[PDB]
Amino acid sequence: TRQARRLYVGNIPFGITEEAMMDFFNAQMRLGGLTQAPGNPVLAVQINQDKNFAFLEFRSVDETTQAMAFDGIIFQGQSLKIRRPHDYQPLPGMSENPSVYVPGVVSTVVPDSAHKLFIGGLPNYLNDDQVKELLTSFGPLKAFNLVKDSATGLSKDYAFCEYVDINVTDQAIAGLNGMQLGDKKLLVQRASVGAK
RNA sequence: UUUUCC
Repeated sequence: TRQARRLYVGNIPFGITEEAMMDFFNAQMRLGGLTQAPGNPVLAVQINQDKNFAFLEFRSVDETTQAMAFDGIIFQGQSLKIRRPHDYQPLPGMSENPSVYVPGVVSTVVPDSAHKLFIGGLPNYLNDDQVKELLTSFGPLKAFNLVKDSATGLSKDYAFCEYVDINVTDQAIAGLNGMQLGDKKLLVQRASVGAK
């Protein structure tokens, strides 16, 4: 069951320790009401600092599945990218999708879709949390990801998002498209317009 | 200025 008891966590804060990450996830699991017993659901964390990802190992298949609901949670300003291991395949009797919804957690999986938005020209000093806040001002988000350099972790100055209410899409465009900030000017438009 | 092991 081990492949079904581990998760990839990407975009982790620079310099974070394995025990700091374990404490964070154990606390979040209990605060969200996802822990299915006394004691810690997360048994171990293994971090690769050079490449900036971690793998979490859980005591339970079901608690592993519930933890998928934390995808996008902000940790020291960064959107944690929670994913299955690539060699995971659902088991018999187990369900692969989370039973729960953690309030305020915004998924990082933003599928191409009608009202998926592109936001370009962002100031380079804004982190995942601040950019998400910029967009949440117009309405609650269904999904969001700020694109970062895979080696340095620095922002690439563009993001994608999807609002819960499809009608907020045009309000966010009207509020943000063409806004000038120094050298740069925001481009905010449905991502299909400028995609390849 | 179209999301990264054992």
